[PDB]
Amino acid sequence: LKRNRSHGFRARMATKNGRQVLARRRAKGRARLTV
Amino acid sequence: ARVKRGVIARARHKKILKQAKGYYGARSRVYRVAFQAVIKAGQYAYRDRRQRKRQFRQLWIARINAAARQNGISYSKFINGLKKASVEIDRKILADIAVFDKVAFTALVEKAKAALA
Amino acid sequence: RLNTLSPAEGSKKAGKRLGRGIGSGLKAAITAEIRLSDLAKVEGGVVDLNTLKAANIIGIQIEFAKVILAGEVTTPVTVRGLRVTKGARAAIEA
Amino acid sequence: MYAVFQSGGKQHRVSEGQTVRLEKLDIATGETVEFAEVLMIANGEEVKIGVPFVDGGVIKAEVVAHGRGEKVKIVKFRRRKHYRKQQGHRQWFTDVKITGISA
Amino acid sequence: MELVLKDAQSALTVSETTFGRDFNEALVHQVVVAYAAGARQGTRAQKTRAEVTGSGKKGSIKSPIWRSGGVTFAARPQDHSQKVNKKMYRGALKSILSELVRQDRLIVVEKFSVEAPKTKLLAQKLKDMALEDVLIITGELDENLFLAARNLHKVDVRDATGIDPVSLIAFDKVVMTADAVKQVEEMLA
Amino acid sequence: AAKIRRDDEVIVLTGKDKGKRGKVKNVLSSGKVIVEGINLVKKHQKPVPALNQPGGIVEKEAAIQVSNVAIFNAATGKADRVGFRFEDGKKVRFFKSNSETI
Amino acid sequence: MKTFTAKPETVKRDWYVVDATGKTLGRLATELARRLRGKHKAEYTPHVDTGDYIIVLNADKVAVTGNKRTDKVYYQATFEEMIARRPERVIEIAVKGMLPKGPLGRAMFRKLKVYAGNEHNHAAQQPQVLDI
Amino acid sequence: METIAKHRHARSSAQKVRLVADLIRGKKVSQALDILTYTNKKAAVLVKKVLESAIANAEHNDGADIDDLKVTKIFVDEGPSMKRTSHITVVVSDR
Amino acid sequence: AKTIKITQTRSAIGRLPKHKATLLGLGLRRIGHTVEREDTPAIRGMINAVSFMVKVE
Amino acid sequence: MKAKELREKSVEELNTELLNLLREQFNLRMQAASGQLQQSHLLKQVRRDVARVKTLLNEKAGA
RNA sequence: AGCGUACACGGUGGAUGCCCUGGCAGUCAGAGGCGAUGAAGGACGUGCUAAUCUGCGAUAAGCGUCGGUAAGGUGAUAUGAACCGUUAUAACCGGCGAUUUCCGAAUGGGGAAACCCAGUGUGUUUCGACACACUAUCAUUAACUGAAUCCAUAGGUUAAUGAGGCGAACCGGGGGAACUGAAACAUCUAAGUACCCCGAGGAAAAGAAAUCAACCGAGAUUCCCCCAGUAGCGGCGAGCGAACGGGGAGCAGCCCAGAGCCUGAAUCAGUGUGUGUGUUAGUGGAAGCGUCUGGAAAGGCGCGCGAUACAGGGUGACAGCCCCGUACACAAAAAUGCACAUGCUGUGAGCUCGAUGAGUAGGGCGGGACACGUGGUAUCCUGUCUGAAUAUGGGGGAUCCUCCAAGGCUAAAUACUCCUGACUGACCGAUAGUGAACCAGUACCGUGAGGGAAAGGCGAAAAGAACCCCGGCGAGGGGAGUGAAAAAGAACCUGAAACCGUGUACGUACAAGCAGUGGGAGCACGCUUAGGCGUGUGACUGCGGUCAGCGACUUAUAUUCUGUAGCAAGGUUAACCGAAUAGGGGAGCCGAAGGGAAACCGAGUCUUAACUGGGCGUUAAGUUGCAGGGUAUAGACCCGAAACCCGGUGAUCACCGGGAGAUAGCUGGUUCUCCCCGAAAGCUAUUUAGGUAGCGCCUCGUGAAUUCAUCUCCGGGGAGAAUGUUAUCACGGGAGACACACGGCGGGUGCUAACGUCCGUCGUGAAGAGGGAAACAACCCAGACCGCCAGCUAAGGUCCCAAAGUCAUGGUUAAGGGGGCUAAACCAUGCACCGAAGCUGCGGCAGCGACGCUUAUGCGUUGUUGGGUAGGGGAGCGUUCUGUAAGCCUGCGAAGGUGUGCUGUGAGGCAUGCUGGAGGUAUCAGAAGUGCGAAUGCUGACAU
Repeated sequence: LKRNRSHGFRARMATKNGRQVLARRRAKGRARLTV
Repeated sequence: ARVKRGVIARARHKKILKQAKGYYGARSRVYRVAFQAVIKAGQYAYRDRRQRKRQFRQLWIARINAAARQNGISYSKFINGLKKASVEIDRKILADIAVFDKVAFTALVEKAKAALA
Repeated sequence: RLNTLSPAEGSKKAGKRLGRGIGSGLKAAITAEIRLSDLAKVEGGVVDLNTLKAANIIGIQIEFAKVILAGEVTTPVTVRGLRVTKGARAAIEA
Repeated sequence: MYAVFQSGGKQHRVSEGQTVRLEKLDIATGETVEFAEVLMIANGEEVKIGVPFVDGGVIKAEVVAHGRGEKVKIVKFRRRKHYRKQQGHRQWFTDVKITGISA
Repeated sequence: MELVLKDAQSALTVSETTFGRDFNEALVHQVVVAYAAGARQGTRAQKTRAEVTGSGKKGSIKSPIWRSGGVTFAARPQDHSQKVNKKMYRGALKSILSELVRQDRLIVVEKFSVEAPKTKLLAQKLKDMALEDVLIITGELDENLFLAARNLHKVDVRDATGIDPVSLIAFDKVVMTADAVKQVEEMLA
Repeated sequence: AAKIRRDDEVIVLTGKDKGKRGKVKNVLSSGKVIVEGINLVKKHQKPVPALNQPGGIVEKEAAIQVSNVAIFNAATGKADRVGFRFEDGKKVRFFKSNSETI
Repeated sequence: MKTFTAKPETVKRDWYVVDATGKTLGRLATELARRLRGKHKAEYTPHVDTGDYIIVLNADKVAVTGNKRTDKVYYQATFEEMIARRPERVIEIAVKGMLPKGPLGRAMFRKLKVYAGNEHNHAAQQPQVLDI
Repeated sequence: METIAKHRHARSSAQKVRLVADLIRGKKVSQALDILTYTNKKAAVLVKKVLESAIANAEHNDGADIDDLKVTKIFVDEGPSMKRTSHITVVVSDR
Repeated sequence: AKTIKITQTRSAIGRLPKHKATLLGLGLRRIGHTVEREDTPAIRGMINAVSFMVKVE
Repeated sequence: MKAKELREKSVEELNTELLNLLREQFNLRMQAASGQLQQSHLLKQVRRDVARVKTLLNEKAGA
């Protein structure tokens, strides 16, 4: 549960920098955005 | 205008190797040493094209001297007699007649002795 | 006949490509000058402070000009009322 | 019967019939040249050169064809300076058949 | 000089400096080369070592020596157009016309037209004149002739104002109508 | 529309059967067609006791390009191309060479 | 044509007999080496053993002038004891001294046959007499 | 006549199979079989199987006279890597 | 007048530039070459300058 | 079939849809899994008919 | 027993050749947003399904209506089962709709994304559950409630609207570095660059003078070419950079300021009708046969036909006439953009007077921040008061010149492409092009941001090997059969090298250091009818990590020179228009006149008061394109650091992306042939020791007095003969060297030794091969254009090793590289001989001068020259692509692979055997991703 509590989708989406990271992931087109 | 260098490079390597056959393994198969072996063989051939004249001159002189000694005259005295007898026969022909027919060489040496004095 | 066409000898050079192989080697602003050819025949080129800009011979805003001579004299142009160099009276009148 | 004659600066001892190799000589293929120079004639009692350039001996020979020798690759370059210079050489030659030897 | 009309045996007066000047080989070659180079569409590009996707300096992967790396001197889209002086162009056209006149590759006719836009009529007309690969230059372009000649690959049709140095060379024979001859004479001065 | 339809007498213009007539069985969606006895293949079917195995070598009919078959008309005995023409209400095929409606 | 080359298959060699009594070691050995090498014959060829077999008799009769009887040393004995025990060894070493180094040189040297007594088992070969 | 039989992509080292193949090259099949029978080397089984297959192919595809068959050309070639596999080849012919 | 004969005898590789210039003036551009010369004191001095490598006859 | 039942009222559309679904879907799914029903035509046919009825029954009565 | 060599036959290998459903770079048009009526992107399902792509969403490869089309169809892999339809309800295409699970701004609460858990209202009910809507925040409007505070408000509730998030560039605004370079801090550049945040846009911003200029005058904003890389700024250094004006694309100026006169007047935006023109499906659409090869014809051969269609693609090899197509002519139930006349709602044609923007400028008073600190110091605001008239007045630069602010708006030309359709390419063709032609941002690596690959081809058609046999009911293989081919078998076009094997012929087993080269027997195969001939090996003898691919002086802007072409005292266009490589455009730039400090003069010109000073020019032609040799700036021929900053991810014990192709210094590498000439490591001043500016040597082109060198005489430079291809000097382009070593001679210093020092003579090597002294760059002879199984010689030698005198005429000598020599040693003489790549003899090639045929070559010759490092000059070979080229070769056999022969001084070229099975390309020109043997180079394979 440690991995999800920090790198999980909700935790990443919570902060603006995580939103930017997810946007970059979407732009690149990776199969899995978070895990 | 991209050009692939494969064809010309392979042709050049094949041409270089075609004249390096029989060089004890690597020097006949590895290009990096085959080229050096070919160059060295060429240089040795260039030197030997000249050394051949020296070697054959020495062999002819030895044969002429050996034939003359059978007739009781040394090579230097035989050459002196031929020169003073106005004989233009070359050493190659002298050696050839000496090794083929002895009567001709006996006549040569007798004539050389006659004009020696 | 596009095949036959070819340039003159020495026109195009290959251009050396070094690094390939071993055997391949490697008051002033308003001052101007008038020449005899200038205003030689401009259909009304009478010497004057005007009718010189229109002919488009020297500048646009030029207002002062001389009669300096540089060879090629073939017109008996008469100069009066404008500056004339001391040496200009020999060839202009000839 | 073998005759010794010089044509291109080197003497050749040639027996009757057998063809011999000589330098290039400006003579037509059909023409039959006479070698006015003879240095020896061989018989039961061979006649020696009483005087150089025996005038009494003349060799008759006919040229069959000209040509070039085997290709020779010469590397004038030396000293091992990582340079390649393989020039080619093919010396001109003429094969001549000799018929008739005069003593 | 005088050009035989081939139909009325009437000569056409044309300036010697236009249809009779000496053939300047170098000028014509330069003009045709410039015309060919002007048609180039230099649309190409390669990725330099700073454009190939990647990152890091663990030397660098994007170096030209490395596989899948950038090109050492990657090209960029460039314009190959070459300036040609008006005087040089006119001189080249005059020289080409004079050479065509000398080699009898140029013929003049009264009027060249067909009744209807039918390729069969044009083919028959060219056959009657023993013409297979020709450039017909005219004045006011005729719709019928233009439509008829469009399909025939060997035959081309154009107006006097649309002639080019390459066109007058690549085609075996040129048929300039009298009106076209006058128009070209005026254009070349 | 389609120039070749079911049960149309055709002649194979090219491809090992120049002149052999036939009758079209079906037309494939990829542009090929199957005709009666023009292309015979000797398929070596894998045996299967069930599913009604034909047995041994199956001498069956292969598919050929539609471009290699031309409609055959008994009026002249030679294959000729077929175009489309509008009737009063419908569209019908007709050969060339005097436009004889099919 | 090409200069004649001796064929080892058809080399003609004739036996010879040489007596060493009253002859200098150096000069006799030099003559022997010249005869073994085949240089005397007109058919001499550097790469072919065209010489002839030679038999040396009375090796103990070797004569050398000067004080060489003590100076000479072969391998650390002295010349006197060696001539007393094995006269043939002196001649053998001398002749070896005048021949090329290599398998051909050894082959040529093997032809020489040196003995102290006049009698020899090779008389069945009709060895010719040679003078020096 | 000449009968071929080969095994491709064998799971064995080329040198190991060659060690066994050299023991029968130029030998008669009648003795080759019983020589390979008692050989304890692993490649012996593979070589024996290939030789038996060659003999069977000669039998079915030829008339008779299996006794006189001789091992003429037997060789092992290097094969594709992943432990380099080996291609064994045996040729049996009466003459 | 009387014409003298001069023939180069020895090489000139290991010689001073003055000797080489003298040989060039004498016309001896190759060893063994035989050339004619006139009878003047200049020729005498030229021969005297280099005599260990030339012969006069 | 597609349009003949368009004129049918909403109540009978409801009843026929209920019958078709609750009977055919269950029966086909059960027999389709028990090894029976060698033919799959009915499986698609019933689903398509149910979809067609579903498209009606909303605009006809205003949903 | 192994090893080496050559040939034949095989395996891993996947280079090379041919091909494209993939990319790269651009042109022309559309469009520039999507979403709480639930976006971008995902999870799970859905078919008769074991799996993937695509479609779709519990109505789940689909549903309803209307049109086109229809005899086939139910999407594909990759088939099968089961089914529908065939003349109008099969299927396919398009318009309009219905359905549209869950996560995701997620929005009823919770949470670990696709999960769990509730309330209210309504329908249904098997009265248990089920089915639909709402239940997050802020802001705004109407209403009801509603404390401080009676009313009223803040707040709550109800009804309605907007935002919440995603997205490539462009626009505005606010933040905002560092490395580095300028002779060196500061300063500037770096750079308002990198990077961060907010906003609407289809474009944005700006847009109409209280502007400039000078007494002539331009007149809105934005953009392009000149002016001009000019004036100017700048430790006048790197570097930064104008304006006026001229030529162009667009050219539109308006409204209110508050009243009056006839009214609602034209125009404007919205709201409907009718036509035309498109978009979203579509219909018609010309004209070939025989023959010969050939698996197959579209190829050759003969004769016909269409062409407003010879653009293109497929079809058993290359198709105008086989098919789809193209030109052309037509087509719309429905939705939709544009252009019109039309009923209607709102700003309302035109004239007059006002007004001309007021608590405003100005006056200040004190600050801060604009890099700008009072420094040369300009600028925004107030915490704060005052405050002027309305053209007769005010602002800016006493006269004079221009405008009427403190109110507002304004399309046009202008920047970019996330996306849509067409087209094009001297762009690439699987180690290229994108990282990705294939199930790629996948496998895989890291907890994380992030990093990130390898991998194409059977065949025309699977006709994908029935059947038999070995084997374990395997893997694999041998037959049979299909196929033109199985030398196409699913590891499937072509199939090279390294590497590993079998057979044949030859040679060879103690440590040499080379396994090469000249001679050369022997052995096996073919000649030849013998001549010692070719191939394979090489006893003996003189001399003496690998393979294939990729990878490096390119491009842009200025300046100088050379060759070449047009015009010529003229040359020449840029932007732009354009019938678009034509023509127009002379705005603009260079030159024709220089001298002179400026001034001034002028084919003449100055200094001093003028020169007994020397002028500087004309008489030499400049300009515009093309190609090339240099220089400078950009990354600058290619590869190779530590460090600093910014934005993020982890503190489970710093890392990822970007500035950045950073910046230094110093190594390493730089790929085809031939010919001619051919260096240097030395000197002067500076010396911020970085070097610099010159001198000096080399080469090429031009000019020059016949210049210079050697020898003689005369005088302490002058004259005279011949020889030297001007070897002499000047000009211009381009170089290299700029740390030289050794040694004889004359030295200073000194062991009166020097390889410590720098000089003039120099010779050797660098950059010169060969002979001799055993070898040995420094000792002597001697400068290799090529071939010859020719001769004569120099230094040195003549007993053997080892070619040549045990030579002769007289003496001395007992000392003893190898044996040894009593002369086979030393001192002299003579005749000889050996002795090099020196010289000569024959043949052959190339450069440079003169004389006579030809005036480009080709000849009688004449002669001469031809070692070469760095460097300069000249002439050529090779590969991709473009025009020539719809021409030519080519299925009777292309490209490629592999042998042979011929040919060229060589780079290379031609023919042909086998394999290969469809492309290649002559001649002449044009453009290069153009030539590999190393860069601890990279990729794959093979070794160890």
